[PDB]
Amino acid sequence: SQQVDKIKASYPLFLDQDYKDMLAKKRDGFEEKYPQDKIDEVFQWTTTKEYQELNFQREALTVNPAKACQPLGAVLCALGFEKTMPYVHGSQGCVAYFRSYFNRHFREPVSCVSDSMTEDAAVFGGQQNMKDGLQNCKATYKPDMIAVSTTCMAEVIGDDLNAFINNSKKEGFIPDEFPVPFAHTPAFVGSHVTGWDNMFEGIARYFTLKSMDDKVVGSNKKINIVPGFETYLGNFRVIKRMLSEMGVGYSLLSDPEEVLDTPADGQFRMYAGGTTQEEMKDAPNALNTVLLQPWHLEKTKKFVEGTWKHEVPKLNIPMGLDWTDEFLMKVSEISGQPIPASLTKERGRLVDMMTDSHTWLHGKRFALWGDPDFVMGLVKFLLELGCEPVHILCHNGNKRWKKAVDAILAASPYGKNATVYIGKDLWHLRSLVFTDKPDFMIGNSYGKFIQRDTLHKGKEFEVPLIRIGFPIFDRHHLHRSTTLGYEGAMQILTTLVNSILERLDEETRGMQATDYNHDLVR
Amino acid sequence: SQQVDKIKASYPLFLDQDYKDMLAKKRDGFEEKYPQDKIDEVFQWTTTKEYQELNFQREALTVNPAKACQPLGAVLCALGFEKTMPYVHGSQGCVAYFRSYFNRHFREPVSCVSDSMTEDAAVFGGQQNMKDGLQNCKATYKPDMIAVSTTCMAEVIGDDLNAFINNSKKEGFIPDEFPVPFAHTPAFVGSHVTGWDNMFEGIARYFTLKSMDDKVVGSNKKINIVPGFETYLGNFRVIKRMLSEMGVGYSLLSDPEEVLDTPADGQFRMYAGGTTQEEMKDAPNALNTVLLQPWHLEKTKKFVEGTWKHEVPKLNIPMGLDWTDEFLMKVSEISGQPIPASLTKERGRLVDMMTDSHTWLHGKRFALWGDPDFVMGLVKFLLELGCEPVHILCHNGNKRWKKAVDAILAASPYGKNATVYIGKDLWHLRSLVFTDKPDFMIGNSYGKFIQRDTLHKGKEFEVPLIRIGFPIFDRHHLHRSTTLGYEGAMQILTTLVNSILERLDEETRGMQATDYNHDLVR
Amino acid sequence: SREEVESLIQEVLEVYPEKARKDRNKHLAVNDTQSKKCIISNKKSQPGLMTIRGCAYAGSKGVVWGPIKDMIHISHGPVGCGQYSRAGRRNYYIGTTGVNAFVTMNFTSDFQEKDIVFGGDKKLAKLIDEVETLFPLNKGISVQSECPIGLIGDDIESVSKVKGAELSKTIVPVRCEGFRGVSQSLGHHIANDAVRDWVLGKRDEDTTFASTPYDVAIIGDYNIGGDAWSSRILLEEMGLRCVAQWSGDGSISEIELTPKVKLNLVHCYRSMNYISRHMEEKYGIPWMEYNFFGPTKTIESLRAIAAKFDESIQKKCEEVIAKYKPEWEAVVAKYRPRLEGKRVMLYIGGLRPRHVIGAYEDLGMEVVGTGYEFAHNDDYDRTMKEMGDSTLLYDDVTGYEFEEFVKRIKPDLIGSGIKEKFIFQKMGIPFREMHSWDYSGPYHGFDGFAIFARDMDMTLNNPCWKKLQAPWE
Amino acid sequence: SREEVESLIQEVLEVYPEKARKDRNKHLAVNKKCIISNKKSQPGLMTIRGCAYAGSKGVVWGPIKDMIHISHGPVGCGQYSRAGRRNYYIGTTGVNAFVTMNFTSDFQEKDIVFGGDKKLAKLIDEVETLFPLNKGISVQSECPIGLIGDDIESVSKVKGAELSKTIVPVRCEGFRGVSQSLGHHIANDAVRDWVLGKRDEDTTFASTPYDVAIIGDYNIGGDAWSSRILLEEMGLRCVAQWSGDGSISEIELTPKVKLNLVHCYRSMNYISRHMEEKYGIPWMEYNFFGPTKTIESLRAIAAKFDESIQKKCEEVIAKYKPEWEAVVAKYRPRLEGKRVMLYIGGLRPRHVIGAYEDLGMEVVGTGYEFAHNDDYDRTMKEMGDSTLLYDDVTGYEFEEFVKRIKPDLIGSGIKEKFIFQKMGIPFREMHSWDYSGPYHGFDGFAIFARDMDMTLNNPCWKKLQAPWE
Ligand code: ICS
Ligand code: ICS
Ligand SMILES: [Fe+3]
Ligand SMILES: [Fe+3]
Ligand code: NA
Ligand code: NA
Repeated sequence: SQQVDKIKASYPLFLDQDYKDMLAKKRDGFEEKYPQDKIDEVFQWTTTKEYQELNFQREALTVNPAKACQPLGAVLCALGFEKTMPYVHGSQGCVAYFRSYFNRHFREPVSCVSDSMTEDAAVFGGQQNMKDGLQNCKATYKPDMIAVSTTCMAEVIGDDLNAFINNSKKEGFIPDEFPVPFAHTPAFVGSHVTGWDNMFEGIARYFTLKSMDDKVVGSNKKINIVPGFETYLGNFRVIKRMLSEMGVGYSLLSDPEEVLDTPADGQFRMYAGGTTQEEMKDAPNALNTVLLQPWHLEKTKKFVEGTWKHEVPKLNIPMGLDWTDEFLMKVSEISGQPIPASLTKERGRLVDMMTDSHTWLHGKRFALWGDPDFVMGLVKFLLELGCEPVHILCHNGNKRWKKAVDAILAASPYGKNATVYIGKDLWHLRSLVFTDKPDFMIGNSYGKFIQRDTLHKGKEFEVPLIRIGFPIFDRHHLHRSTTLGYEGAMQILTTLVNSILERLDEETRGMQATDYNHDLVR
Repeated sequence: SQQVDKIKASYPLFLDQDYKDMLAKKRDGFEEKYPQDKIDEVFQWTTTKEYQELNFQREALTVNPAKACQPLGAVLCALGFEKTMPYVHGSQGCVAYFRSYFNRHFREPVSCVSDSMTEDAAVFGGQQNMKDGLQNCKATYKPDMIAVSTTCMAEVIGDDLNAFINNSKKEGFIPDEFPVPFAHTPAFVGSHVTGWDNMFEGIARYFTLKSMDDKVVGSNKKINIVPGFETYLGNFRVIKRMLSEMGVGYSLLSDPEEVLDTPADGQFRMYAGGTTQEEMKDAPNALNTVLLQPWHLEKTKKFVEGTWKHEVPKLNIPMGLDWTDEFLMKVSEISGQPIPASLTKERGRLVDMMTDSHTWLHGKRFALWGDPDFVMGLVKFLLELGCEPVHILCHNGNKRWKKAVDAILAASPYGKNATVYIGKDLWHLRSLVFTDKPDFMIGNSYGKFIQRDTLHKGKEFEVPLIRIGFPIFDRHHLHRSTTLGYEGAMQILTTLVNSILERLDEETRGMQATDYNHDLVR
Repeated sequence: SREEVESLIQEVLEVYPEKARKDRNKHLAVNDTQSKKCIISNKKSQPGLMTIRGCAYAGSKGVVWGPIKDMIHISHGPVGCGQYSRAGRRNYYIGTTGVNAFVTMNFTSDFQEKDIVFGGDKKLAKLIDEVETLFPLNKGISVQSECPIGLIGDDIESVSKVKGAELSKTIVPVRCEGFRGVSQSLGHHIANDAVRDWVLGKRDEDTTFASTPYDVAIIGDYNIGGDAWSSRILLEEMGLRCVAQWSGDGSISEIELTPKVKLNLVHCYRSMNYISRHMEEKYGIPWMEYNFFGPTKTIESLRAIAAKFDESIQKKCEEVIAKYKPEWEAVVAKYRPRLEGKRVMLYIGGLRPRHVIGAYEDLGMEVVGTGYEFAHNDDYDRTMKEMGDSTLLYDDVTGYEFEEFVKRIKPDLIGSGIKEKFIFQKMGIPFREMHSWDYSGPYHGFDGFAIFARDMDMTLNNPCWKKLQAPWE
Repeated sequence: SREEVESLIQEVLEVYPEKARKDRNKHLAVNKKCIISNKKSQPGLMTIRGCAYAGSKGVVWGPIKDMIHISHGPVGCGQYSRAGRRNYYIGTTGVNAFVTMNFTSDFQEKDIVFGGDKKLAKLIDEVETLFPLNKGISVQSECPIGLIGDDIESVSKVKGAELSKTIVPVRCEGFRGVSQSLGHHIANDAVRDWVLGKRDEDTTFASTPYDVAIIGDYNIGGDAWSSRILLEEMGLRCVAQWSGDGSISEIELTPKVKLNLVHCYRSMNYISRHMEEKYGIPWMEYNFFGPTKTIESLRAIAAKFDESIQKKCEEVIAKYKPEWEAVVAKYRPRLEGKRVMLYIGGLRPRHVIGAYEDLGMEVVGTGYEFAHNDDYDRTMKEMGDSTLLYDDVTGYEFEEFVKRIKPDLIGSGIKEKFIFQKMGIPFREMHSWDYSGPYHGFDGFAIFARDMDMTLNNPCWKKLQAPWE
């Protein structure tokens, strides 16, 4: 039933007595449910060390992954270029999912197309899809550029992306001068971030490999900045803001912050901002190229060093206090520009915030997951704050990275109870947070089911989630935040300190039970 | 007892059994405590409409005020001037309290002094305190200026500040050229925002009243901005950022954002930044003066109109969409600068955010409190978002203000269930949220004790707090936030939408009970 | 409108190249009885034109099998498909996730290139065993193939027989490779056939279930936001016994019991008419379509369903009608005035483009355009009657097409999916999500109609829509 | 070195005018006939000191949990002191306890003109209808009450008799005294004249030979609950706690006890002296900061009783030994050699010195806001040779002493904290314990050690210097 002055949605409508009894009758009549004492028993078992051993013995089953497939990153890389359309050679279902996955994180239109390969294309490949693809997309959505990646069907049947595109130009479906950079992006290798790297290196070479005789390192007095797979719009904006404040000439290669943030003003803008094809042609004339997320930009690096001849500096992601510092000093050297007063003050304001909040941050234990550059940033800054990163899980991480993180962990007292897991997923993480309970998790929305399971064991066992990362689907507008730079650090610090205080407020709200400690001043 | 590898603080230390039995022994033996069922009975009763009628019949007793004394704002105003020491003529206790109340909100040093009047000054007056206090202040802390207000002691006995200062210059304690603006700031009149107005008019008079002869409205092609009592560093910055984006020459008269945010770099800076004595002396040559918080700047307005001959525009506080638009359009007419594209875009992003979050905000019911301009700005923005400001409380409001708020509410479908209360306190508000339960409160840290009371009645009766205002003592760094302009509106919208989604997550985390509606996507 | 509609259609198609303009023209029509004379459908998508459609894996894993709560469903392939579709569909269920229900989890074989090379069949059998030690209370296993499984010649049907026999478990192979068919639609048929061959027969001999003359099954209600619980409760207040819910909140045992029922209630024709035809041939059980969207359609469907039984169910039907009548009339009285006259364009998948029309009309709105992503001609035959004359019909609408139609027609509200939402919000047009219900609902039944009406009202009349244009212009 | 310290004091006093320079010179020393104390503050110099209202309402009366305390006067005073002091209690705030509420008469000009006494009587009645389970009312006078000639004692008597309720008038006006100090004395006298005697004729309380009252522990952080536990494991019976987590009834039973355990001499020695005069109850000072002082205290307290209590004392000492030695084992290495400059109120600048030394730290400078020369006499014995002593320190002075001495750790108040963090000196709050605590007893020593360590060795301090500076 409903009272029209207070309509109830599914929660709490289905808690009304009549619904609760129906569901009881449904279950007892026809579901053949396992008894509740057997369910509680199996649940208790799934929180135990014995279950964790079996769990970590898995080799063929993956449960709750913390990664996506390569072409999701190829899309986001190409969305970063001016009036370019992401185009994914293969089956159309993948594009429907890429679009959706990004619509719900950014809450924004995300344009991508497919050439709708099907059963028949399996037999003789997708050449005709591509010819008609490019012509149709070009005529209909009017891009200056179309950037091509592949779904797993395309990869497996062995389509030649280079040959099909050329033939589409030879057969006159698209103008020859029309740019169609491309990359192979197979879902069964690496992850969404790899697809970013592969697509980036695709577009760098398209605009550059054949034109190098003309180029002179440093002649354009700018610094190239390659950001990688990046889902926070404040991360593009902080980088641009700090370089401008120091007066460094920079080209940010792959810049989606305009297209993922258009204004609602009566009209739908398919394309906006982005790296010009021209900044790409002239990128080899820069002083150097800085890779903001080196641990998923290996292929790009080999190209900018091999072909552009840049001496790419060994910089970590500029997260937290030390790595931001080192990034600015490296930029200062390359460019000849001093670090200005405004950034020196902002550093000192971050350090001040660290001094004001250290007593609530000290010894707080964290389980955390994500992509490898972002997770090692978090590890580094958490250590700088005096927090203990206990569980560090990177599903798409590798041995070489894990060694770097373990080196970082050993250079600090706060990393000594910490362990790094590569190749493990969120069902492994579930066990770790039951058997070796941290105080919080830091991660993406999928961690809400781990929080829920831990509460089911008890309120004393609950591990509250702090949403940082990708994707974030159950809160609005966090995609606008920042995690890099002194600003990003100020944001992460504020968010952790207040998660801690909010949790403490909740545990001490009980009147005449725990409220002796419900302090007005914390 | 304590285990050295996991030390316990008061929470949860005192929940150990032996402490538990000791507290029960203490109570039963010696407290003569009313029995628990009587305590329950009185608590229940304090939640009822009957209790609420008694509560609103109060007229001598105030319980949990939502306001402070005038001299607290005279201090904050004076802190906004360059190398200025705030100086409170009267008793030292008040200054100890001002300093700690601000220290705890801004987590920064707060410089202010007293002239330590005691019992023997009550009988013969504080003339000697003023003579010694200024000479000691000026020699020890070396301010370029000293700004004098009063403790309620100094007011009651009738000290003449104009006279005592003139004597101090005549008798050579401070130079004659040394600026010593002054203002009476009686604690038993108005509130802390009245002190801000009083002090500000004080300083303006000191630097301009006798010097009008040469002044020409408009000659300096600038707009003066008077901010009023402001405890968000973000609100100074957004105002300056938007006027610089528009290319508008502007003089922010009283600007503390530097003194309240000095870097931690190895040295203490008592003074930093602030409105220059040159700026105040030149202020009459502005085209006009804008008052950001008109409802506590009545006295300033009269002086700027009366002596400066500025035609102060009728603007609301620039909070929310409609009022930020009115502010920028007024600024544009006065200055002749067109509103730039960057700001038109930011507006469009604010509307986008509202359009992406309307489903979750719509009809959500709030209680809120604070200073008059701040509260009507909150009210306005809730109405634009489709929320219902049910209980609006302004302890330091007045009948004229209430009539302006009641008109705003009447102009909107979402004001139909809203009532505005002036001269009521947070013990009154506590009854309103028992008897006419909102979904949330928006206020300062004192509302945390109402949330606590609501939960004791029951988890279905809990009203969760959203901390916006002053003071905020139990979370860190929120003083860095923004609440004016589009930026501020985007911050508030984000906080509100995500506080609604945090609450729904908590209500639906119960495994097999409510987690049918624990959606990954919201 | 009539000649202006057929005009509009020709202006939009002017942009395309020749081959696609001539295909797309056959998938746009203006309404005036047999769709095989008006519009063509269920045909492949024109490459590169930004269709909304998904794949057969979405159709089988995402829509048909994934909701079945006490089975574990393996996404067999690379890590992409299972991730993008984890918990993106709100097929609600009661259960203890990770212990005895598993709908919002993502089980997957995470194919690497080695598995592409040697085959993933030995990986599958190893993963079936790990599933067994770690999730001991699962009641069966489905293996939903992703694009690569077929293309490399694996044989999941043999892994299923052998592992199924070895452990005495149901393991259902489903060959829902994304490249099969043209849309989610084939996913529905592949999945239905998989249920027939591997599940539905499991109790043909068994007769230990006690039947009654009033046993029914709800077929194709995936309980979005509880939509199907809002339907069951009415059916049981009418005297009936819902022995099974396919697949919203459905248990594998409820599916094995459906051949015992006396009548198959089919909400989503498109996705489940296959299995319903089969259950009529083999078991003799009749089926009918129904529509619980809005009180007019809901009332008509109760009365039609009670007419298949005796008086007592017919008596109870009238008692249900009269109980809830004051409730939806209070809903109408409150929201019809705020929504009457407003014009809606719909673009959804296979059923709602026609089935929700009655609930808009009950609030006094007018559906001026609708379209389906992957419907068949029998869906369009049913739609012709629900739509008014000279309304615009569009099949597998492209992104350009939908944007250009909306600019000319200027609906007051658009109802479509996530990929379309932020497009029209930017343009200033109230949008409501008609798949996820915009995280609201249910919309089925009387209790659902109060929520639908409150939802359409809150979005259409929200203050944000008056603010799109800065006062300086 | 003594003379290197004696020239730091002279160099700093060079900035002052002559009147203030000659007065400040007597309030700074390198260690009775050594330093002056408890004098009026020099105008203009930014002292840390509060008023007699803070010392009466904020420290002595406020914690008493079942009474309602009225801030009589304008809104400011009660508002700044709402919940700022962590005097912990067990209770149901708003019905039977009221510590973190702010009751006030909210004086407007009308009351400054016609008086506030009719308003006060109306407020008493309103408090009675809205808070039925209160067990008494206190009225705490802000600066204006005295100065306009109100008569709160008459209102208190008249209304008290009318309603049969304890209503305690307190003239703690902020202009009286020179500091919080006078507020302590005024508050004690108020207790004496209006509460303490309520049960002089009553004889139904069942005594024992082990009864005891804790005097002057305000239960900051729980400090006094972690002291009660030890006293009671020793076999004693703590009949009352003053004023932390205290109830009026516990106050009224204090004259029935065998011994008064004074923690805070400064704030409560007044009442203790009175209970010895009138009721014959001896008193003694004790110190529960750190294990050395807590052991030495337990043993001295136990010695005022029989062999039974003396045994149990040794069972308590031996129970907790493994725990505090573990604390030292873990934290003395991380904190040994570090120097500390302290500035607090009336007691902790000397009482906490034993705890620092147990962790191997050296207190090189200490001082009080409002101590008397009897407090300083006690301090001489606790402080080392040639350390620095400062009374009613000025902001300028405390900043300048810190710059030359360069302590490793400073402990003072909120008004000082952010100043030195900026300078990059580890700072720990030694009034509010920085929201941590308790620090008294053995349980509190574990927290105190954990807290000095986390701050002194925190990674943040290594970062104040930009690598390009
Ligand atoms: S199953 Fe179909 S597209 Fe019939 S695949 Fe699709 S939960 Fe749609 S119009 Mo998402 S044929 Fe259901 C549908 Fe309708 S997933 Fe839901 S909304 S009634
Ligand atoms: S009462 Fe005194 S200033 Fe003895 S007024 Fe002050 S809770 Fe201090 S050094 Mo705040 S004589 Fe207590 C004190 Fe010491 S408030 Fe606390 S910390 S032990
Ligand atoms: Fe958006
Ligand atoms: Fe600070
Ligand atoms: Na796919
Ligand atoms: Na005062």
